[PDB]
Amino acid sequence: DVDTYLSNLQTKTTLSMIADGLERSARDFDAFLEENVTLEWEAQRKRIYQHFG
Amino acid sequence: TLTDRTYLPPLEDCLTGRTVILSWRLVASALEDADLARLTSPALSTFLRDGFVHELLKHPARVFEPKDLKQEFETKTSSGVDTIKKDALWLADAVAINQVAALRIVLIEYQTRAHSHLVLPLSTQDVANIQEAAGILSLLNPASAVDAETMWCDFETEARRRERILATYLSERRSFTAAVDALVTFLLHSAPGQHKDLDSLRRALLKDAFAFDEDLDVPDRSKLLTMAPTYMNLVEDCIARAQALPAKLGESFKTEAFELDWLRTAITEAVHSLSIAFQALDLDTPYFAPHELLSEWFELMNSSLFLESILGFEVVADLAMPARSLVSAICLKMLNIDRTIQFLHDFDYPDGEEPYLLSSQTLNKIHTAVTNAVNSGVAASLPVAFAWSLIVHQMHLGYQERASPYDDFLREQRLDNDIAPVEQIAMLATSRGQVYQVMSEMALCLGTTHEAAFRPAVGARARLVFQDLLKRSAYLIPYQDEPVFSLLAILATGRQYWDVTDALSASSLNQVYTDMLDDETLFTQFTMQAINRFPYEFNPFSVLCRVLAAALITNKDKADVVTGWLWRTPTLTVDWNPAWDRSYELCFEDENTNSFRLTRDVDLFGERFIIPEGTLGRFVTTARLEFEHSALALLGKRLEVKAAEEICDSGMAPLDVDEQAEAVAMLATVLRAESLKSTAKGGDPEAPLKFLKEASRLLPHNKDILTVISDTIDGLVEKELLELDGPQIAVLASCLQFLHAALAVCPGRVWAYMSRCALIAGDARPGRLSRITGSLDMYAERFDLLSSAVKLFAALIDSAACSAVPWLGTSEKILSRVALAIAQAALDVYESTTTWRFRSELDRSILVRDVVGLMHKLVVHAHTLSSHLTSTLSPAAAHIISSFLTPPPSASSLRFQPLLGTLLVALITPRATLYPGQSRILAERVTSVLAFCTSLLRAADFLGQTHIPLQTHLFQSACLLARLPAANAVYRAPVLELLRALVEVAGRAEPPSLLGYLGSHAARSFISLVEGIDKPFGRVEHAVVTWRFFAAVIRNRQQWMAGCLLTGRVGEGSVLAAAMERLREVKSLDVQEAVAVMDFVVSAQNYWPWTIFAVRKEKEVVDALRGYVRGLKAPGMVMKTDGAAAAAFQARIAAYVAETFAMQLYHMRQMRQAEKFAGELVADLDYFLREGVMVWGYNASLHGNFARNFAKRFPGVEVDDFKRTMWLPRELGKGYYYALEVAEQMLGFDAGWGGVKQSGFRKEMETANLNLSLVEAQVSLFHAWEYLLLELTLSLLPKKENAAFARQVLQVVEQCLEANQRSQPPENIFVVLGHARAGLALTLLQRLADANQLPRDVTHLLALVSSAIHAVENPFGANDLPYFRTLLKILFVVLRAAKQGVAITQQVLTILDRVVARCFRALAALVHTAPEDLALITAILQACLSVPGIEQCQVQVLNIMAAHDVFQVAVALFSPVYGELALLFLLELSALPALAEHLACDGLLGHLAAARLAGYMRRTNVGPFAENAGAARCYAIWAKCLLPLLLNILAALGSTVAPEVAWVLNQFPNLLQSSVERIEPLLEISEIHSLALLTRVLAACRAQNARDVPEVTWDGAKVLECVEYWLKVLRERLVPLGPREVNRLEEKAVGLLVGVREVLE
Repeated sequence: DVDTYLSNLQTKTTLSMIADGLERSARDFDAFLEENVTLEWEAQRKRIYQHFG
Repeated sequence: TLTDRTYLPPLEDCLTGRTVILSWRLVASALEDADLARLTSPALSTFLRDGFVHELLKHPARVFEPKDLKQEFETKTSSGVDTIKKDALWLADAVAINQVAALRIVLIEYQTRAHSHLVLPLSTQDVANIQEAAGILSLLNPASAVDAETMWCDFETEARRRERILATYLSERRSFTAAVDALVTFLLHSAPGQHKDLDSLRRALLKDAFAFDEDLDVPDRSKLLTMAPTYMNLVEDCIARAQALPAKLGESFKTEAFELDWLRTAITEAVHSLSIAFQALDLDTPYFAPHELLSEWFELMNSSLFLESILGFEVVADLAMPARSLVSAICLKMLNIDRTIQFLHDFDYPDGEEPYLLSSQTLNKIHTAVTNAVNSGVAASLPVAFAWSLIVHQMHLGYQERASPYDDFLREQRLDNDIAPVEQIAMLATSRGQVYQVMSEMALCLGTTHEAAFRPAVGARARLVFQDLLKRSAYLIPYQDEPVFSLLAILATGRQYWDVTDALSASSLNQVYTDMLDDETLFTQFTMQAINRFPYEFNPFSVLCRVLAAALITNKDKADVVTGWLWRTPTLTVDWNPAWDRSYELCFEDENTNSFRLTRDVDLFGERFIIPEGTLGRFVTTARLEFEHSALALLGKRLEVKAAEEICDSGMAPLDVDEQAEAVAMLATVLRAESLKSTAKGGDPEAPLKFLKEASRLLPHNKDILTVISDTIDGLVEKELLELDGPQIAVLASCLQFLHAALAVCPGRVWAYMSRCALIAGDARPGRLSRITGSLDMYAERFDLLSSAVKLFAALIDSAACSAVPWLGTSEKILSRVALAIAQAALDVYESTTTWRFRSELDRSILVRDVVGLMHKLVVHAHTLSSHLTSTLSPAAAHIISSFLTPPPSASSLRFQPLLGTLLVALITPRATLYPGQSRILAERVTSVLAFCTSLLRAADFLGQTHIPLQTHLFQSACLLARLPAANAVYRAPVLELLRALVEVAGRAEPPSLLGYLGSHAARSFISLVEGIDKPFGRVEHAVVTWRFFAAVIRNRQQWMAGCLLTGRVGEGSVLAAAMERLREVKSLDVQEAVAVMDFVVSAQNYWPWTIFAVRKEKEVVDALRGYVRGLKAPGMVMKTDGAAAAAFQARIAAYVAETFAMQLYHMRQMRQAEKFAGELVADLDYFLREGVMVWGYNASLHGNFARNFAKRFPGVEVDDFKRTMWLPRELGKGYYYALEVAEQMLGFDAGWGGVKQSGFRKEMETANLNLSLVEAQVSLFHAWEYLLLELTLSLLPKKENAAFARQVLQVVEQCLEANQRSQPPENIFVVLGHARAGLALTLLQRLADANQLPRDVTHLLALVSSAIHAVENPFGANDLPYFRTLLKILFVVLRAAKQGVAITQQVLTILDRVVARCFRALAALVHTAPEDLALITAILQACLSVPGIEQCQVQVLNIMAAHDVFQVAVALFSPVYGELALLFLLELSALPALAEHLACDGLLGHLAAARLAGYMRRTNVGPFAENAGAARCYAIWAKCLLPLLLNILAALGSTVAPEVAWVLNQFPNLLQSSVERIEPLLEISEIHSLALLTRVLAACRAQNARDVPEVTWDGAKVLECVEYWLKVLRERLVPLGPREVNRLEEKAVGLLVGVREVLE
């Protein structure tokens, strides 16, 4: 385990790698909002269908 | 029950390093420097408080005695030990010491191998670097030098190792002697006003060792007076070893160097023993000593020839002179001439001890010893021989008058009948004042000035015997200039003008000075005579007044003696002028006295000094005058007359040049003493003003004494300084000293004169101070000028620094020009000092120290603040910076060679226990050099300097500073600070490899030396310094040094080994050092995680438990409880701990082992929930109150003017933002800063700084907790411990939203919080919604968000766009979570009514950045219109949605991302039936058919994957937004709008063709379903009427075949381009297909 950990290690500050979480969340928020609007449109279509009958 | 548990700890600790032996080297330094921290440390406290150490120091003969300790040695050496045992056995066999002492010395040498190796000659690389830096400075030996490999291979040899062990043994003996001497000195003559801890330790040591209790009226002096023989007997063995080296020692080691070292060590031990004996004797001055010991000591001295046999060599003169002086001192002490003569004449017993006068054998021995000493021809026996001659003369006089036991002595040696021998001895001693000269030399070597060989108290107590001898030899010896000069050189000791301080000391030290006024003899023989012989004999009276004023500054009982003697002089004495022969007449009263009285009205200096007629006088054969006057006024008048270049034949003679210099010097000293005593409590603030007014009395009204000094300077500087005699240079130095003195009470006139002094870059007139440069010889006559000028300049700069105020007659421009001239002069002096040849090194050392201190005070004062207060010296600071950072390539080395030479001389200087003045001067010089280097480094780092040519030289200077600490431990913290500054400069600028300049062996030695963070003492300042140095070295690109410091060559004895030991005891360790330890840990983790985290996981059982303990018992609000300043420290420690835990959890998650650790740590977030994201502890009320109180009392100076310029690392204490170190002296000039009972502005400023540090620590903890919770949200993905997690997240979000509304912090001090703490809650809510674990409690969470949105000033398009965007995303996620959950409609309609509409209108008006904001607003509205509570409030929200008429602006913006967003906005608006029909009204079709987009729509280029961007954009806008809107508007009413949709379809068939042709053997399936529904509804409508729906323009067969052929191969053309962060679409596809089948089939 330690062998692979040292082999795949990069010389760089650690506080910068963890900072990538902010970028990952900012990039996933777009897909999250897309899924939100998609499910909202789906629910609207479902309620319209139930109203038409 | 007195063991060596603490004296000689177990060998296991000494080898492993867990407890370094408190060797005498460290103890001697602590007792010599009188350091508070070291002397009050736990280790040294326990070491000294032990009874074993007391018994050892009370019997040093036992420490190194020969005895059979084989049992103890074998028991200690049992339970690299073989080599230690072999070395100990060899040393015990060679020297007669015991085996335990040999083992201890060997262990100490083993622990101190780093120093022994660093004090060795440098390698060839260092020599080459020094030769390259040099381009004087040749004191190093470059010829003799070898490489590092050959030096290390020879270091590990056997002969060299044994030689070093013997050298360390001698050094430890010297250190033990010096330490016991300093301990006895501090215990007997302890100074007052010391720290309570020091007094407590002193009393404890006394009560434990000698039972000397101060509370007892009569302490037990027995154990204190019994220490004299203990050392007088050891002196025998000392001289025996000096005259004969060990016989069993190998002959190969008995070399010239070893013999010289042994001789020097023996001389030092003898000197220390003599000093301890003198102290034990003078402890009881009035009583006599036991004659049984004095007889033995005199016999030993007679046998040894007063140590002249061992001191006869010419190579130990430096150590022989002080040895002889101390021998003479102890001899005169034991003789006790003062009490001896009293006992002889008065015949009164002392009642304290039997004197040696009752034993004729002792007298015979003393006489024969003195005779042998005088016959041998030695100068050391001069004072002792003179004292013995006086004693014998007094005894003979007493015998003749009587003509008891002394008669036997007088008769046995034939001296009864004749007095020839003692008479001849006295004659040959007094001839040419040889005795007086040797006594003056001894006093100089036993004085208080820096030239003395011992401490100030040692010399003060040693001068007592000489003063008593002169007192008892004053009555017999007539008054003469020789004894007067002798007493002057003894008392004053040629002290410097700046060697006078108001530091209160014990009465013992001041006894030597008060004796002059206490005893009637020294008062009526020297004081009265010196006063009478004035100004005739000006030097004696001047030196007497000077020393008395310097000594009686704090003595309030005799503080007005000098002033009285100067203002009311009783008599006058001046030379007689032949012109006055006709202005006097003899009264014929007494011919022997030669009395007379003035007959004419003599007018001197013809208000003015006038003498009345009828004054009596005495001709001393010059004449004495008995008239009361103020000698100060007459001296000032004489100085004025001499400076005016006017001579009066009918007046008194002018003062001599030397006399004028001494007069000005004594005046300056008196003025300085007055100014120093006036500031002290109990004095008068008008002392210096009154003194100056009296000095300027009966003088010309136009000028004063300052003008006299100005004229004298102008006269002396008229010609070039090169052609000036010694007396003139001394007069100039005295004038500079007087200007320095007057600078305190009258800065205005001093500055006004310096503005036109014409001495420092004044004009082109010859006489400038910069013309004294070159390759000249600066002897004592020429050195006293610059040594005073530099200090005068430093004082001028210090006075100018106080620009917040006496100053009548000055201006900003004048002070700026004077400061620039002073800086130019100082720079010229610093550049020229590299060529002068001084008689000694101490002069150049003091000069370098002074100039470096001046430059440092100039540099720091410029960048310490950024307000206008530091503008007076700003030009000088800028000039100095531009000259010391970017000098020309021709004169670059001239400014660097001085520092290199200083470092060389400091690192090549031999360590000696004597001459403490020179030692402290060199230490202060090194400290100033290092501070100036650090200031230059920080200045280069600031202002954005990309090319620093000084770094190339600072590297080679650090090459020497790596070894310099080996000579003195005091250089540890300053050198480490300089290295830290250099590393910081190299960081913000790979850098030059420091290992190439240091060297492998040297670097390893430095690392092994600095790995111990003040182990023997354990102080906080040096500990924090070392931790910051380590952190800075690790943060930089340094890799080799970082590895050698961390690994130690895992780690076994490296820095981390002790860092963990300190971290596992933070519950009791000082919080101040804990911050630095945690900073070092973080700096080693972030850059070297693979090692630190590994070692911590391997030993986490000791760190995780302590972290949990700290977290659980860490209250939130610590200010209310006991402790105010510790709150910031605790917050910083918690922030560092949280950051370290976050990094550890991140590494574990990267290794997939962060589950159990995170689950165990989440239960320790109590302190976080308490005092984490909440930053409301700013307390702006008290800050505003302090600001108002400071602006009301200081209209000119503001509170913000004290803001730091980021020049130094802002300490997290009472000086984080406000500069307190400078304010203490800048505002402490008027009442208001001090305050009663520790009140005023100082305490409020300290509280404000503590609050700012606490806020900074809270922000750091906020960032740490943000990272921790961000990583935990991903780590804690499964369904477990969800309740506590959700509670913590909600509490954090609520605290953040509340802090956003409560009072905000300032933007100029701290960073703007806007957008800094919003994304935190944003991502928290995002992840919690992704997990779907919310309690749908938005009923109250949305109130804070709404209040914030209302009180944000609506920055929709202002510069603060990120804050608006993050607030919009936060409210979006909040309303989405609310939708998942009525009492919510009335709370949520506020955003739909006032927020969304206002923001949309503002965006539409601004757009006339915008795309993303409009899309976010559209998404917000879409997600808000889905709340269940709105499905019933449609009728209620219709009015508030139609009041703004957003449809008009939407359609306007639609008439191309803006059009798409407007279309989506109107679509989401049409989600309601009322709005649906409103939009379906004819208002839509108009613009829908008239929109300009029809131009592109009609074109056949439309398509989903069309190469043209516009075509694809239009296709997407039509497919994703137009069809749902069509379905919505149709749901309301279809029968009426069927013609419209039919026309829209048959008018643009290209879209239908593209939709039905693209799919061949998703958002398009929605289109198919919409078309199917439209076909169904239009057919149902046409079933009744035929006028509408003329053509369906839709095929069913093709669509049927398509849906049949499309119901694994489906993934052929499924490549989602938008969603790429998340089975997904097949479910929706099958649902849409089922819907199509249901509507069509």
